[PDB]
Amino acid sequence: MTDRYTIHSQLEHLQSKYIGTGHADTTKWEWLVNQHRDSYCSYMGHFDLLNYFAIAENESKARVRFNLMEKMLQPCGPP
Amino acid sequence: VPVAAAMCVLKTGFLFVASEFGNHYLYQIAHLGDDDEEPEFSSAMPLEEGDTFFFQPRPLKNLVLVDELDSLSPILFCQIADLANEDTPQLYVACGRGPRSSLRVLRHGLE
Amino acid sequence: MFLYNLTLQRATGISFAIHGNFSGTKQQEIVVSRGKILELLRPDPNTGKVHTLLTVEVFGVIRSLMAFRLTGGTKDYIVVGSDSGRIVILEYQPSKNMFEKIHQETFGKSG
Amino acid sequence: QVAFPLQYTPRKFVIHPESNNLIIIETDHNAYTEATKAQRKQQMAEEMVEAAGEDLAAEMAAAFLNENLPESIFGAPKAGNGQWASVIRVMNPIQGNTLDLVQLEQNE
Amino acid sequence: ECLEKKVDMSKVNLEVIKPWITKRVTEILGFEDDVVIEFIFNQLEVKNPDSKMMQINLTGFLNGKNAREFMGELWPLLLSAQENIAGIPSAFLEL
Amino acid sequence: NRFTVAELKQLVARPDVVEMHDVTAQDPKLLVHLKATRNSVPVPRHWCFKRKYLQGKRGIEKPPFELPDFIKRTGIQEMREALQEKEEQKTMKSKMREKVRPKMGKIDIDYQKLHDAFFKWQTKPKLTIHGDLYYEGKEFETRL
Amino acid sequence: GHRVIVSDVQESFIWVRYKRNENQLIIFADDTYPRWVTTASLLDYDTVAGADKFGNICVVRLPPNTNDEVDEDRGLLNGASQKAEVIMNYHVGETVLSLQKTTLIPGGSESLVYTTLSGGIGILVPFTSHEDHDFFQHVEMHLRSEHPPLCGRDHLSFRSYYFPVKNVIDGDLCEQFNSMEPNKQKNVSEELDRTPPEVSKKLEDIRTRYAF
Amino acid sequence: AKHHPDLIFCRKQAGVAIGRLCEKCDGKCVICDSYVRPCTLVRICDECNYGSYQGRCVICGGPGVSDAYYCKECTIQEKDRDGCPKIVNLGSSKTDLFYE
RNA sequence: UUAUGUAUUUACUGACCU
Ligand SMILES: [Zn+2]
Ligand SMILES: [Zn+2]
Ligand SMILES: [Zn+2]
Repeated sequence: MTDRYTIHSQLEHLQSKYIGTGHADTTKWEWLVNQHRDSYCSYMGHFDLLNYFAIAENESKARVRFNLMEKMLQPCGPP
Repeated sequence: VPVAAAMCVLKTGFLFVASEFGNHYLYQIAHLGDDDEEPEFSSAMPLEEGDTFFFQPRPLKNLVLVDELDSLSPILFCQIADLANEDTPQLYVACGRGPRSSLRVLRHGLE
Repeated sequence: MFLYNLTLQRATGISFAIHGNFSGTKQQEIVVSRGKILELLRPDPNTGKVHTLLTVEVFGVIRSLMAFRLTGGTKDYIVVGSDSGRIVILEYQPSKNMFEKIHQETFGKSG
Repeated sequence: QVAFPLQYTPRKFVIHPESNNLIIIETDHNAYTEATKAQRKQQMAEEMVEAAGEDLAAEMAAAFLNENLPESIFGAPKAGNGQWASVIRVMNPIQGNTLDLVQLEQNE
Repeated sequence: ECLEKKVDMSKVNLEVIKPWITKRVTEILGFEDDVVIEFIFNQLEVKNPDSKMMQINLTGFLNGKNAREFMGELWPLLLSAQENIAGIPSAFLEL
Repeated sequence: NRFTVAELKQLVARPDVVEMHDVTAQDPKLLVHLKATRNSVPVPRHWCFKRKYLQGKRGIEKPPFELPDFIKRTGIQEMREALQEKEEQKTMKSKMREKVRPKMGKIDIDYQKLHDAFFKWQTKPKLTIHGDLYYEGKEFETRL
Repeated sequence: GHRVIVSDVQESFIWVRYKRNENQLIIFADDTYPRWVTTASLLDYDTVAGADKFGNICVVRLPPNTNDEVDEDRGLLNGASQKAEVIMNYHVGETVLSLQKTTLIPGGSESLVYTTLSGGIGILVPFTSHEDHDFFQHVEMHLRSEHPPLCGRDHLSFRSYYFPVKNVIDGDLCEQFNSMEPNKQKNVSEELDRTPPEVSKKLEDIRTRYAF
Repeated sequence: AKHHPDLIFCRKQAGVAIGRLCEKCDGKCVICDSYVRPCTLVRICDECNYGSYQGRCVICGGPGVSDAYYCKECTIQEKDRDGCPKIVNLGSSKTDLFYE
C-alpha cells in the first residue's frame, strides 16, 4: 500500500528545471553535491583543467575522465 | 606508440597519432593485417584465471616513423634568459609529461 | 594599465582529431583542435611530411568535434560543439582557404 | 626547438647566475625511483625462479633482468598510488648534458 | 511498501487473471463497469508497471480502503504468478 | 536540538561573528563558516526590524542635491534658476501666450563648454569598496 | 625587497612586510577576489601580475596610499585592511604557468610573456598613447561585429569568461583583420577612416616593435 | 511581457521557425520589451508554429508583419538562449476590455 | 511610542490598454 504521498506537481510558477538551483530549504549536502557535479563537468569540459589534472598524476586523460566521471555519482558521500 | 588523445588511420595507409603531451607523430603502416607470426588470442577460447593472455612488448614491426610534428605542450616552467651569449634572448622551457619530458630551448631563428 | 594580447607561437597540443575528405577530393585531410584553435593538416603522402593548411581561432573550447558525410556526398562537413550553446557545421572551402560556416543553431545558455 | 631529454615531469628550475647552469627538480606521482625499479625487477626474477622451477627456466629471469625497455618508448611503469619519484638535475643549457644527478627516496 | 518488489509482465499471463479481477471489482463497487476493468487491462499492459500510480488511480474511483485492499490482493497474485514459470498464481494453480 | 551561543561560539574558529539568531538556524556551523568566510558581505541590518528599511527618514529635512563641480562650472544652474524664477512670476495668460509666440534663445549657452566639462574636466567621484553596504544612518555617522 | 608577495593557492596575493628592527611578518594588504593563483610575477614596486588555474590573468595594483608601516584584530572583510585592487582581468583559455616581464628583441621594449599549459606562448603589451589604445579598441570593436568567431562563442563573453574583461584588447581578433575578404576590409577601414594596407601596417607595427 | 505579470511564456525548445510581430507591436523586444538595439532573431517552437498559427504575432497573436528580435540587453544576458518566447495565455487584459 | 486588523480617501508605479 501507500498513504497520502500523492504530490504530483502544482502551479508552474517559474519551472526551475535547471538542476542545481535550489530553494530556501536546501541543505548543505545538496548544494555541495551540486557544487561538486558542476565542478566535475567543468573539469572535463575545459580541455586545459583536464591537462592540469593529468600532469599532477601520471594518469592519461581517459583515465582522469573515467575517474571524474564515475565520481559524479555520489561525490560527497551518502546523505 | 606514445599515448594518444586521438588517432586517425588514413586510407593510403597512414597512421596519425596525436600525443596529448609532447610531440605528435605520423607513421606509415608497413605490415597491415599482421596475421602471420604473433601469438594472437581471442574472446571465446576457454581461458580462465583472469586475463591469462599476455604479450611480450617489442619495438616497431608494423609501423615506421615518418614525421615527428612538434609541440611544446605542456609548458610547465619557462625562463627568458640569454645564457648562450647571443644578442637576442632565448626561451628555456620545461616540457612534456613523464619519460617523454624534455627541456626545450627556443630561439627566434630558422633551422 | 592598458594592455594588448598577442600570440607568438600559438597552441600545439591536440585534444581532438578527425579525418576525411574535407577538401572534396580523393585525398584525405586531418582536422585537429588545439582546444582554442582549429586547424587543418594535410598528410602529404609522397614525402610523408605534415603541412598545416589553415589555422583559425574559434575563441571557444571545442568540447567535441566530429566529421560527417552527407548521404551520397563527396565532401565531409566538420561539426563543432562548444561552450557556446551552439552546434555549428563547417565546410572547408579550398578556394578562399577558410572554413565557411554552413549552419549555427542555438540550444541553451553558454559556457 | 632543441630538446634535452629528462626523466620525469620537471616542476620548475632555477638559474645559477654565475657560470650559467640550470638546476631542475623532476617529480612524478605514480612513479618508481629507479632503485625501486631495480629492486622490483630483482624481486620479479626471484619469484620467477621460485614458482616451481624444478621441471625450470631461470633463463627467463636473467633475460628479464638484463633487457631494459626504453620507458620513453614503452611508457613508464606506474607505482600504484601515493608513490613519488623525484630527482634533481644540474644541466648545462648549452649542450644539454646531465652535469649532476641526485636521486631522492621512494615517496620523497 | 509491499507494492515495491518489482514485476515484469512478460513473466505473467493476463487472460487468466482478468476474470478474477472482474469478479473482485464487481464485489467492490457492487455492479459492473468496463472502463475500470479495462483500466486493469491497460495499466497492466506495460511490461514493468507501477503499483503506486495504480493505487492512486484506483483510489480515485474506489474508496481508498477498497483501493488499499485491492492492491494488497492484486499485487501478491502478480508476484505468485511471476515466481512460477507457468505464470499462474496459487489461487488458480490449486483451483 | 538548538545548541546555544555558548557552545556554538566555543566550536567555531572565528567566534567573533556568531550572533543571537544563528543558533536558531537550520544548519549553524556552515552559517557561521560562511559568516566568517573571507570576502563576503553580510545580510543588511534591517532584516529583523519593523520599519520597512527607510520609513525612519520621516521628519529630517535634507538639502536638495549638490551638483558635481564640473557641471556647476558650466553656469547651467544659474541659467536654470534664473528662468525658473522668471517663470514663477508668469500668469496663465502669458504662459499660454508664450506657448504660441515663443521667445527663444533663453539659454543658448554653448556646446564647447559642455563638451569640455564632460570630457576635459571630468572628475572621478569618491567611490567605495564592495564591502561598504548601506544602512539607515550611515551618513550621519561621519564621525569616523 | 622589503615586501613579500605570498600567493595563496585559493584566495589571492597577500602583501607581507618584513621589518629590519624587528623580525616580524605583517600582512598589510590582500585582494578581494578568490583567484586560485598558479604563478605570478612582479611588474612595479606596487603591481603584481598573476595567473590562475582556470585561465585568466589578473594584474593587482596597490592603491596609491597603502602605507606599509603597520605594527602588530578585526580586519575589514574577514581579511586584511588595505584591500588591493585589480587593473585587468583577461581570459586566455589555457592555464598560464609562467609569467615573466622581459624584452624579447633588443631595440624593442618590455612586454609580459606568458607561456600557457597547452603549448601556446603569448605576450601582453602596454600601449604607449591613447590614440593607439583608442584605435585598436575601435578595430576590435568592429571585428566583434563584422567577424564573429567560429563556434558562435561571443568574443567579449569568451574573454569575460570568469571575471569580466578589463583594459585588455585581444589582438588575436585584431590580427584577423588580415584574413577577411577585402569587401569587409574596406568596410572596416573606411569605418575607421583609414585604408586596409594602412591598417595592416599599423597592426603589424606593434608585433614588430615588442615581439616577433 | 514585463508589464502584465501574469503572462506566461511557452519556454519549449526553439526550432527553426522565425518569430513574427504584429503591426501594432513592431519594434518591441520580446523579453525586455523595448524598441532600441535589436540584435538577435526569434526562433519559436514547432507547436507554437503549426498550421493556423504561422506568421502570427509572438505577443499579440495578431497577424505578423515583421520579424521579431531580442535587444542587445537581452542578448548579452543570454535571455535568448532559454525557450521559445511565445506568450501563450491571454489573461485579464484584452479580455475584460473585450467585455467592455 | 514603534504596531495590528480594517472602513477609507488621496497620491504613485508598469512606454499596461481600443
Ligand atoms: Zn529586450
Ligand atoms: Zn512555443
Ligand atoms: Zn503584438
